[PDB]
Amino acid sequence: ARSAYSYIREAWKRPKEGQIAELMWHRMQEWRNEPAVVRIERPTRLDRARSLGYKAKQGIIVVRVAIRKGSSRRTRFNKGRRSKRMMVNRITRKKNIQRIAEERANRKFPNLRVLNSYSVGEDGRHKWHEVILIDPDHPAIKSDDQLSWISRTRHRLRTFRGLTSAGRRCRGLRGQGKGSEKVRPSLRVNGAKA
Amino acid sequence: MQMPRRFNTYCPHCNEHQEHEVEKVRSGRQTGMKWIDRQRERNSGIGNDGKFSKVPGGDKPTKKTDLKYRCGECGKAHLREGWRAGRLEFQE
Amino acid sequence: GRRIQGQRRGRGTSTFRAPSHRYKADLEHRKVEDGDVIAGTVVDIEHDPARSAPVAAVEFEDGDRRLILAPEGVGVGDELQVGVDAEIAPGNTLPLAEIPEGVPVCNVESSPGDGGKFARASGVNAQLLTHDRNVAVVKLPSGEMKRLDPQCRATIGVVGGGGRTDKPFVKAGNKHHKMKARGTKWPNVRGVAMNAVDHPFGGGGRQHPGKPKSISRNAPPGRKVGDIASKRTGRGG
RNA sequence: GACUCGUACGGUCACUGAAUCCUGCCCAGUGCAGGUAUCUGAACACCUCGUACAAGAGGACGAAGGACCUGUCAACGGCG
RNA sequence: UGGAGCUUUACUGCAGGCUGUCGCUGAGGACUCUCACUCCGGGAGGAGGACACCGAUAGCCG
Ligand SMILES: [Cl-]
Ligand SMILES: [Cl-]
Ligand SMILES: [Mg+2]
Ligand SMILES: [Mg+2]
Ligand SMILES: [Mg+2]
Ligand SMILES: [Mg+2]
Ligand SMILES: [Mg+2]
Ligand SMILES: [Mg+2]
Ligand SMILES: [Mg+2]
Ligand SMILES: [Mg+2]
Ligand SMILES: [Mg+2]
Ligand code: NA
Ligand code: NA
Ligand code: NA
Ligand code: NA
Ligand SMILES: [Sr+2]
Ligand SMILES: [Sr+2]
Ligand SMILES: [Sr+2]
Ligand SMILES: [Sr+2]
Ligand SMILES: [Sr+2]
Ligand SMILES: [Sr+2]
Ligand SMILES: [Sr+2]
Ligand SMILES: [Sr+2]
Ligand SMILES: [Sr+2]
Ligand SMILES: [Sr+2]
Repeated sequence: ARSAYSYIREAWKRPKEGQIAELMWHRMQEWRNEPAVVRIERPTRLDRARSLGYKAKQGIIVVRVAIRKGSSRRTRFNKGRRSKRMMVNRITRKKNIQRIAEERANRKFPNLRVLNSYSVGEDGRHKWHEVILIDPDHPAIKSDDQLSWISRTRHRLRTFRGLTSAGRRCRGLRGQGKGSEKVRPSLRVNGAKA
Repeated sequence: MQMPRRFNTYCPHCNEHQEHEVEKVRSGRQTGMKWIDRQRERNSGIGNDGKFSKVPGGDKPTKKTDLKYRCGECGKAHLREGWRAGRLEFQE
Repeated sequence: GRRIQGQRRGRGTSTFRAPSHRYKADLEHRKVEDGDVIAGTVVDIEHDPARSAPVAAVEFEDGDRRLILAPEGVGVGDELQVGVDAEIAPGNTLPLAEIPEGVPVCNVESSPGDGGKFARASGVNAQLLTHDRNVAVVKLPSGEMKRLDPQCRATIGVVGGGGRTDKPFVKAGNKHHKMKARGTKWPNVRGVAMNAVDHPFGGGGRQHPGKPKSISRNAPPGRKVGDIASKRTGRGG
């Protein structure tokens, strides 16, 4: 039979419909009067969290992060530039808001490592994503069969090197075949053309 | 100069002389779905667009006749080289 | 070219800032819990650096000592009041509603509680005209009919220092001394006397703007100089 | 964020350059501003055609702007 | 078929301003309302209000 989780999932397929639409109208008012990075006791989207790797266990932290919507906040050139480079308004950054949110979340917790993240809506100017973070130095995590891999020294700051879920999709690594020529095994390796 | 709307002449299709009818070629509309159309969209962006930033040139003092010679029998038409003509009026 | 002077202004450097560390006090109205019952005594009269106008120091009952935007006529010993039940006399502060139509007021709030925004310069004053349960019409020093919330507080009377403008500076030195007390870069070099690189009207063998002086309002900073969005110019006609 | 512990007797932007006698005519062009029946005027949505869909073609509507009208020279300038 | 500074109704573009449209954004060609959002107030509350601000795009000026 359907799980209780499938219902949280179902509701979030259309966040502006039904009860949740009402719930969002509520919450966002509070979210707006909140910080840039706020630690929360429980994932807003349980199904998503558990699905991304979450666990009701010690050393597991969740945090909502707000980020401005829109293109890049770019400064206009202060020296000579050919027409092609005099651009300012339409320039967008190569990193998506969600990746930006994971990074800000991670700075707040210099000791935790990002395990994954997901969005929890947006208003006309913000964008909120909840970030699952893990404490690599806490046992109960070390001794955990599902997460202990994130304790490896190789995973120190995995987000800043784009080893996150969102990181890898953004990097163009989702496809194993056509179109991932200049993408895999890394952007930098392909002369940065992806 | 003036020119007869109809007159006998070689029809390359029937392969024999027939009475053709001359018509000035009317421009056909564009679909906007040609490669060049798609390239203008693909290659235009911030700053100058190279060739797509250029604009339609000038004109010559006199243009060459641009006509279609349609055969009165099989109904098909053929084109011919044109000759400069300040004006071209048909008779009848 | 180089940024024009009006652009150097914005960066807010020392040259363009006002000598705030030398200024006395914003003269925003005192706040009253309610039911008025707030009176004080004028302990002294002082010179307001920022406004070249006198201002009064008041000692209120609850022991609060503050400088007040003084109207003409306030003298030491006098007793001022602030609140709804305040007596309608010069120097008192009350909602535009409690003020009888036809009375000259000053230091008028734009929004109830802001502490006054309008009519605070020397000798000026706003004339209260119409009353109501929804709006109080005030006539501002510019001659504009302003519609204000009748709950907006104001002071009765005209601001002290009237006629300050009647006397000429006579010499540059006098001007100099006042300027040295405001957030203003002085003296002024006419743009038309500058190099083309420094201002729109610069350059040219002989001084004269090289364009008409009436600039569009959508002109970008750096280009917007001269007669901004002028509806007309000259005196003729 | 400066202006601003500022509020039109303010302070911003410009021209002229103490006092004295004065400062004529011109709004056609350009500039600014206001107005505007009608004309024109983009995208989204809408309608038609096309496409089992899409590209695309056309339509209706029509913002500021322009055409048009008016104001203005101690606006740019002009007074043969 | 050198460089730079400056000019402009040179060519091409880029900021900036104005204006429409989509999102934020809700209830009953024009209107009322409150609940988001905005501003004022120490606070209670007051003013405004689906506009504005902000994000995106389009036309004009530049
Ligand atoms: Cl990390
Ligand atoms: Cl002065
Ligand atoms: Mg197992
Ligand atoms: Mg003067
Ligand atoms: Mg000067
Ligand atoms: Mg010089
Ligand atoms: Mg020189
Ligand atoms: Mg210049
Ligand atoms: Mg001179
Ligand atoms: Mg001159
Ligand atoms: Mg050069
Ligand atoms: Na960290
Ligand atoms: Na690429
Ligand atoms: Na004229
Ligand atoms: Na140079
Ligand atoms: Sr580190
Ligand atoms: Sr492209
Ligand atoms: Sr372009
Ligand atoms: Sr020619
Ligand atoms: Sr104030
Ligand atoms: Sr205050
Ligand atoms: Sr000049
Ligand atoms: Sr005159
Ligand atoms: Sr003189
Ligand atoms: Sr004119």
